Amino acid sequence: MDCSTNISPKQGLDKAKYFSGKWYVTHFLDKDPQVTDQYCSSFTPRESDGTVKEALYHYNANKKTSFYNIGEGKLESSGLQYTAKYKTVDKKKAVLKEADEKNSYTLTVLEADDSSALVHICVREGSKDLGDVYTVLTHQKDAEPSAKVKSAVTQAGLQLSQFVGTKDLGCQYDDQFTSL
Ligand code: HEM
Repeated sequence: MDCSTNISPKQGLDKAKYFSGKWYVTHFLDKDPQVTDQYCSSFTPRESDGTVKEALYHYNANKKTSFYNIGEGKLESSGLQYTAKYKTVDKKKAVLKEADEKNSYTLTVLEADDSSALVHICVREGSKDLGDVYTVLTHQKDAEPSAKVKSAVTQAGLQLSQFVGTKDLGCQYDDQFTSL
């Protein structure tokens, strides 16, 4: 299901609060009703001199499988957003497949504070949208998102009741992979 185009970079968020530690997705919203599988995800985003690089993990809770990626792209000047190319790696961060240059994802930060964040991610494989997901993030696994981030969900036009909560899914994480 095609990504929403009504996402725009925000000015005025604090990037130091976003590019810090690791994030766990506590709640996710894929409006596509054709999907069945639910995921857990964690990632650790960094920024140096305008380049964003991040280590990413997905766990398919239905299939009990996982995959790992490293993304890299430029920090937008217009707001807290970046469009990254991604390679596939193993749990030891060895490269399994270099990036497919036709593929990218755009991550747009909607809110970020010391405990929590809200982001939107659209993954594109050339002219096909793999899909988009809104993710509520916290630094601690299974934590409660802040009031400020919960407000951002509403103010994005969304309802938190519609998100899937990951704390009940039986997630397996790889915390060594996302560690500092
Ligand atoms: C719980 C949250 C998330 C859900 C439900 C989700 C869902 C998915 C699904 C269904 C796929 C396709 C898997 C496959 O069939 O190969 C996927 C791939 C991908 N996701 Fe997510 N995702 C989540 C979080 C994230 C985050 C936080 C990022 C970026 C920081 C992200 C980036 C990507 C990328 C780049 C791919 C392509 C990977 C590859 O083909 O190697 N996703 N995700």
